[PDB]
Amino acid sequence: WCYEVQAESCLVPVKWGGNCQKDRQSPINIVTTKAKVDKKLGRFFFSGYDKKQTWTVQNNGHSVMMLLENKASISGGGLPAPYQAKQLHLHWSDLPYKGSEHSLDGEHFAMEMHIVHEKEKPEDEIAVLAFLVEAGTQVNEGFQPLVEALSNIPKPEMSTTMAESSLLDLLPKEEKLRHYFRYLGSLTTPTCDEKVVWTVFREPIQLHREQILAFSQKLYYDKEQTVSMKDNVRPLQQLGQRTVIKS
Ligand SMILES: COCCCNC(=O)c1cc(S(N)(=O)=O)cnc1Sc1ccccc1
Ligand SMILES: [Zn+2]
Repeated sequence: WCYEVQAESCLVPVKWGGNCQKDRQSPINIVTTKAKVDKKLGRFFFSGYDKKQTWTVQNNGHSVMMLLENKASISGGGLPAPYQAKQLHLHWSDLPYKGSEHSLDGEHFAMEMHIVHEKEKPEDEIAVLAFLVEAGTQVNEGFQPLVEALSNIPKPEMSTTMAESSLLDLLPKEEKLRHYFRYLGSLTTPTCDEKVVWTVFREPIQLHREQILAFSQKLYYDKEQTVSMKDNVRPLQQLGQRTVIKS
């Protein structure tokens, strides 16, 4: 399987297999005025998110990914149970208007960060937290260890160790995470299993444009380094019978 961009030089998204052609797929456009406010949707509680750890990050050929090894977890957020954190990864492009998987009222962001969690032992076995990323004038210092690590992992099957950092370092201030959207959907890469309760945070992370561009400048999808890693984004799927709600 591959993204559309890789085919312009494999199984493009409209041709994915598995559950990818089913009817409750992600990502989607969120029409914000149509997302009904829902009183059950409370703030999230983060556990282990503040902790400075040296994380390992890898280029897996589809993205860059940090292994979180159950070292953080979440509860609250309208979730039915606590979910343990497994891995963080990103989707991006190289334009201010074109790299998130979800869009808000039709606007795409320059990246989207997914923190994938799993129900602590059907439709909601997996909780993914999605954060939108846009340009700011300031270097986001919190993101610097990740950005710095990318030059050590240019090809797939490569991994490296980041300088000390916390998950919170990567995120908007916690008081700004109270507004979010929620819906039921799928993983956005094959086999696209329809098992995710999605959360998309309204408040975006701000990165320096060149911190964003550093993902496309340093990373490649292939050992031969012929295709820069960017536009690792699944096209939009239809909402269909589903509704989106918001806190
Ligand atoms: C982008 O890298 C693509 C490699 C394979 N896909 C995933 O890692 C993946 C993607 C998502 S996403 N794009 O947020 O929908 C969620 N979970 C997983 S892998 C996974 C699945 C279940 C539990 C832990 C990890
Ligand atoms: Zn993802």
